[PDB]
Amino acid sequence: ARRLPKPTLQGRLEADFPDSPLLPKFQELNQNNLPNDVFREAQRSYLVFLTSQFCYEEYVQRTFGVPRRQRAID
Amino acid sequence: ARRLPKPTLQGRLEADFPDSPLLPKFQELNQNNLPNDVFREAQRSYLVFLTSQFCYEEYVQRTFGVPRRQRAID
Amino acid sequence: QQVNDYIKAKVGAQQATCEI
Amino acid sequence: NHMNVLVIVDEFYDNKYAAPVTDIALKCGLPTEDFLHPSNYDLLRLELH
Repeated sequence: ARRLPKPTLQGRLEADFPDSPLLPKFQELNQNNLPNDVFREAQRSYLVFLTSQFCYEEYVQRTFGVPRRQRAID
Repeated sequence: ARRLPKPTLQGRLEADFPDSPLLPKFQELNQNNLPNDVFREAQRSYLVFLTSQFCYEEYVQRTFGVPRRQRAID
Repeated sequence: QQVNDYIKAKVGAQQATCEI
Repeated sequence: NHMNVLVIVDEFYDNKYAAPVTDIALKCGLPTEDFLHPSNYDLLRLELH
């Protein structure tokens, strides 16, 4: 019927950091009259889902990227 | 009947390194009505036999005398 | 019934009898 | 019939249903104070020497 108290989690983190990638993948948030703060929590959950996906992809690339024989000729 | 399963062994060593002296003494193996997978495993086994042979010669040629009498002048 | 057969195996199936 | 140990091992465990323990292990399992008991007469009467 309910959940935990929400943590602190302060600030609009995406707006202070436009330099990072994956923000064009973030802007697809339609609002069918959702209130002004549960939309922010939805955006935060979508952002942490995106940064976990980006971190998992970069870890997959860092694990398939082992020292090869081709790169050691330098 | 069967053997152990084959281990991973990623890559092809003769694809990357043409600079060892073992390359022309490898190329004489050719398939004759043989699928290329077992033929490739034959290449791998011949390559590992040749590098074991070469490091064996490298050992026995540096260990006839690891010291020598002739080096006293220089 | 197989457990019963195991039990009847692992124990027995004047002499001064005694209950417990 | 052939000299290769791995397929000898794999031909013994191929989803084995019944795993009969040897009688020698059944002898050495139990201690002495029930080895003399008449419940273990099936092990006792083949212990002769």
